[PDB]
Amino acid sequence: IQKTPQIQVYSRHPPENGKPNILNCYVTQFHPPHIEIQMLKNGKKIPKVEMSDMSFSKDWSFYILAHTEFTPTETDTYACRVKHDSMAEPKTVYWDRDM
Amino acid sequence: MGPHSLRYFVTAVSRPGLGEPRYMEVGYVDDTEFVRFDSDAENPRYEPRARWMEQEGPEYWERETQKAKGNEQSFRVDLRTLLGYYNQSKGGSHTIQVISGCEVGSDGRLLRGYQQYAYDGCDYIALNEDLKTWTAADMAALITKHKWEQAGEAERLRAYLEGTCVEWLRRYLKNGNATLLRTDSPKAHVTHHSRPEDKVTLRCWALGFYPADITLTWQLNGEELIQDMELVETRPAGDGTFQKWASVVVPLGKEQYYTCHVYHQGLPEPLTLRWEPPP
Amino acid sequence: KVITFIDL
Repeated sequence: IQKTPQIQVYSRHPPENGKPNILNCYVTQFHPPHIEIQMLKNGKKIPKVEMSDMSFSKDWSFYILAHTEFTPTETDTYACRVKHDSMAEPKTVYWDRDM
Repeated sequence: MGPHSLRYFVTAVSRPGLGEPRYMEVGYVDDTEFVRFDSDAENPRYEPRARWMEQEGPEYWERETQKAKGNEQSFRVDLRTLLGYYNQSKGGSHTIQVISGCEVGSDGRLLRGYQQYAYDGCDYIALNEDLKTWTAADMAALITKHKWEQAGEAERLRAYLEGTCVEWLRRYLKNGNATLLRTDSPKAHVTHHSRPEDKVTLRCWALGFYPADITLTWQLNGEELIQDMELVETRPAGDGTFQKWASVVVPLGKEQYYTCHVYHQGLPEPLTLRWEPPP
Repeated sequence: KVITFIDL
């Protein structure tokens, strides 16, 4: 039985244009543990992306937090793309400043 | 300071063609990670995940490491055995997970013991509440069950639970006590959103809190709007604290008829807020 | 302290 990843994309701090922050990609509720997470800036992959240690919850599903450093701007688009066995194609989630 | 718990979350995942199985042991005190063994490192050792564990000396770590390496071997055997039970190929990757531990009361006495296994995301076998019988989830699990009943595994577990688990939790709780009682109250605020229509979205935010447990509600003159509210799963800020929000869609001009309530253990009293257009 | 696991 496989479980489809749930994803949230958001900043550590309240977004301010031109002020350094941290962008997070929180991936939960998936199984198996193998997963591929990429963070994109204007459609292009971001290279330095730290990954936290992996953990699992009471329902056996795994969860992990991916994060990268960034300086939000008015027009830059950000997203998180997840590749996982439970899904036909990779799931891309866009960052919403108000979410 | 009432009920407490000490649990180990174990993971063994086969990686045919890429190397040896990945093995991890992660311990929790009151749902707080305190120790971790990860076999995918240098010369794998048990490590402190909370500064208050650093008080335990060299002996402790060496003995916990050795046990972890032995556990790793046992799980490697388990992965092989389950291919046989389920007639599965040697080329596929599979996962075994365990949750093992205990929960005590304020008096230090055992309230409940856990020893539950899972294969590929599904329950496999679990030690019942009585600490004497096992619940098998499928036919493969029945094999282990007969085997474990015969060996008296239940008795070995009850012994670990009532003694070691329980006794070590007490130790852990008196070195981690102050730390585990840590409280970071939320800072809340309301944001206002609109896309040119006759509706607005009010979003209530709770930032910087710890622990994770929290409740956000939107009220329409005393009535909780659970059915029409949108809300995210509490998430980690990445700095140790958590975040969460709850939004509601209200008619343009009626913002002042809605109130957001924030309930968290670190608050003297629940927070009450409304949309507040800036100076 | 974690328990020592046996075989399935």
